[PDB]
Amino acid sequence: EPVYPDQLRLFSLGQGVCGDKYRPVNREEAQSVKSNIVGMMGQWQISGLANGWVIMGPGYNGEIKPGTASNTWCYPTNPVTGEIPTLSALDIPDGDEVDVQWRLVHDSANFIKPTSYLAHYLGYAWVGGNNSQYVGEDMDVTRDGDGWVIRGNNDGGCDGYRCGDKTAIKVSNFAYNLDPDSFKHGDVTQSDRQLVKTVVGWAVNDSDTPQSGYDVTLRYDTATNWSKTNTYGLSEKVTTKNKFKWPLVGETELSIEIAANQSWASQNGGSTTTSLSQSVRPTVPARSKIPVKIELYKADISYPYEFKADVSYDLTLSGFLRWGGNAWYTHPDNRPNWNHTFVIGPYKDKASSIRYQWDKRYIPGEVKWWDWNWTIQQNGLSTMQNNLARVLRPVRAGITGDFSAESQFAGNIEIGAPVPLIPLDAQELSGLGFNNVSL
Amino acid sequence: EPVYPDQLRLFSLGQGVCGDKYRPVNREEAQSVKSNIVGMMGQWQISGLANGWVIMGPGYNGEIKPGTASNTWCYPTNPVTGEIPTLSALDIPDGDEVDVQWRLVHDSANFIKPTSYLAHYLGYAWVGGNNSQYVGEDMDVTRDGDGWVIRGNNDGGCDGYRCGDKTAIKVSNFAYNLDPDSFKHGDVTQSDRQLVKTVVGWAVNDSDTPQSGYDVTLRYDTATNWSKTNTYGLSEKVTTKNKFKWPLVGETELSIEIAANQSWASQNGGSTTTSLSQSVRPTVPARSKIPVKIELYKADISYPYEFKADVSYDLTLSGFLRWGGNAWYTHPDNRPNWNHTFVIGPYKDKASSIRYQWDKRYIPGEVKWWDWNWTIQQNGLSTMQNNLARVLRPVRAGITGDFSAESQFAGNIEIGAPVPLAGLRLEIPLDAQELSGLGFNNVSLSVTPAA
Repeated sequence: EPVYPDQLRLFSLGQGVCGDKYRPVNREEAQSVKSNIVGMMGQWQISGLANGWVIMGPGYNGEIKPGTASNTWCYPTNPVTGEIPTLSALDIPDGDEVDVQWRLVHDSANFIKPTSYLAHYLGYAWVGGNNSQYVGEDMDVTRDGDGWVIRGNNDGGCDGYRCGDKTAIKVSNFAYNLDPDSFKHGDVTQSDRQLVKTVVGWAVNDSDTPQSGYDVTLRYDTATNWSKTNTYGLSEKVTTKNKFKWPLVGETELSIEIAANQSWASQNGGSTTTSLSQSVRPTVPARSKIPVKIELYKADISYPYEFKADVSYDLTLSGFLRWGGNAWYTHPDNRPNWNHTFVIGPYKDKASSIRYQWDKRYIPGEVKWWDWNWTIQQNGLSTMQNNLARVLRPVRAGITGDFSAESQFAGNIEIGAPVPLIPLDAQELSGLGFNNVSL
Repeated sequence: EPVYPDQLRLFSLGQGVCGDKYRPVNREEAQSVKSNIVGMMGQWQISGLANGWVIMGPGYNGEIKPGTASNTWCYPTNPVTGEIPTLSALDIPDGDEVDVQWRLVHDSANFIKPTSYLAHYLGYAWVGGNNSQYVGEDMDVTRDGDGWVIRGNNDGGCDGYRCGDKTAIKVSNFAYNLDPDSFKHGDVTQSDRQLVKTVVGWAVNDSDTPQSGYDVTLRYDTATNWSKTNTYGLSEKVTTKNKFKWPLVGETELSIEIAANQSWASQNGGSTTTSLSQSVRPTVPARSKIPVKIELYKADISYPYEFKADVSYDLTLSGFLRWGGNAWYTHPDNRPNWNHTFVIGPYKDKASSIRYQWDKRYIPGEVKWWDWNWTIQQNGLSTMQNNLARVLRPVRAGITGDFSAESQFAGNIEIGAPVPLAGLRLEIPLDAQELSGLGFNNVSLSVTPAA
């Protein structure tokens, strides 16, 4: 009886009080899904469990201990069972688009068989070629437009009513979303940090009185030169949903942002300079001075990279629905020719989402496409779980190439031990890479 | 004025209703930290924002759209400001424990300088060596038992009152927690799922009535064995808080778990035998046969592995507190010699948590150790945020070796379409001896009515 974290719900209704149809999560259940519960809480949040127990936020190391809270972690009295497992991503090596698609679509155990069986369980007829007795075998896969069509070989003869009407499965509308968090890197070569300029001087306090509460601020322009190569052509189509700053490898600081909604192959380099402003607040005793210092650096890196691009696509099933046994919610018996498309990947809408339909299967008002409860009666809960798990298995494509950067930046305005009682040659700092160094 | 995600608080008090001292997040704020809010929500969770907007769970692709929710994402009417930023990990290459420790405590920009400056801002006197004017410089790094000491070089004479009393920073009590989710793997050395045998035959229905009330069930035992290596000796002290299952790689569905509170280096292999059974409830018409096929597979896999172990340690600062300028809440003026240990890593208690003391800084009853507000008035908010972010910056050590696994498993039971003959009868030969020598034991195909 494993709790599903995605069904946990937090309520703020007093000690051990839950929303209708919910009951409080106990200490044991909380422990089994500790990482998931804590990852839904604020830093110093403290939330209630069953029977005078409490779970603390990530700031408190997520400790489960006795105590009181006016808010409560809760779980459905009648949870939804048999969630679809999320298997691990199917990694596909980098290459040209047509080659990455090819790999995926001719994959019998990972693609053809699960998508054929999906169609078969829904009630689609004759999902298999004439050269075999089993579903998802003897399956022709054909390039067609921007997509691919999988369909039982229809050559020769066959037995069974309307066996010539083989169902087809079209996969189309491929999209590739680069996930920054998947960032790997090869052997790091060029990786050094060199101090170029170390500015010095004094901050003098003459007035007979200890001096403090004055900032010796600094401002200047940093710089970052970067580039990168794309080993293959898939990169021409991959984008990233959100703009992100290129990651920080080694000690060489970087100020690079990858723009979202823009080809990865169209973002191969850049150059930026930003007006920063280090700061410091001294406390120099009466009639004394202090040694101030500001260091300037020049660093650069070079390393082969790799991100993961999440592959998504539309799955379109067309063929006729079997007499006296199909999953369409009206359960038609006149063998209608049917078309449905599921979006395999990010959620677009209810009609095209297996996971939405699956998880709402026990809400009558919601069943307007497939009757997933019927697939379970017919084929067993675990059988459907496994099939859907494989149909919905995240596919990932590698995005490779070489990277190389360079940046100049200042350090902290450090101030040292005072002594009983600062020049900025712009032409010098200009030629060092630091322009507009107005301290 | 940025919204701080870890201050958001979900309330279930009705449409647009927040708890005392909180008010509804608005669409604008929620978009700016969208990924963070969505990652705190259940799959198909839907929660209200201000002014008729709603934010949706990761099931719904984290969409912000019009709607009405009885639960509301909320945010302090009076938020705690200037949070300590959270820098990206400092990553240390795998190695023996000493080397890893060495790389850390001899890292000037990333360790020596930030821990020195922290000692300095807290008010510890003489945090620097005699051969420099600046704090954190000319700093002697010395091995001291199981830990390390950082302290300004005191060679010779120096100018200043009690200048000979250099402040010491001692790092001790390291711990290395393996983060399951940091898993990454090299190019798969060996990989393949091999068909070793296919069981084929027929299931027959002899009666004159269509039959669909019986299960055809396969059951069998399969061994799964696995082993791993640990490149270095740091692993002999690495552990994970909670047990976890070994990441799935390739199609080789494996059932392996690393136990908690047990050294990584002590879990290098194992074998499990599981009794598995799968079934089908075929409908077969009067006087007909259905083909049946069960494919059996051998799966083996190999690859270099690498996790990250989050590195934690105690930071003990010892020296005297300066006159007319120290951070201790009482603000002693008699230069008392002070000793204080911070835990750098997972929280243990209020007293030793910079992150806790910082975020609570504006609550007068919570100020029982250091006065972080004073450090802000003396040095500026940004100066402190940047120093503290440096000292709390996540330190991760790589944990490596090789992984290799081996299993056997059956594919699903597959049935074809009914053929007329020229309560279900099976004609599917099974050789116990051959199957056993193939790794499949106690193998049986059964026909029985199910419930």
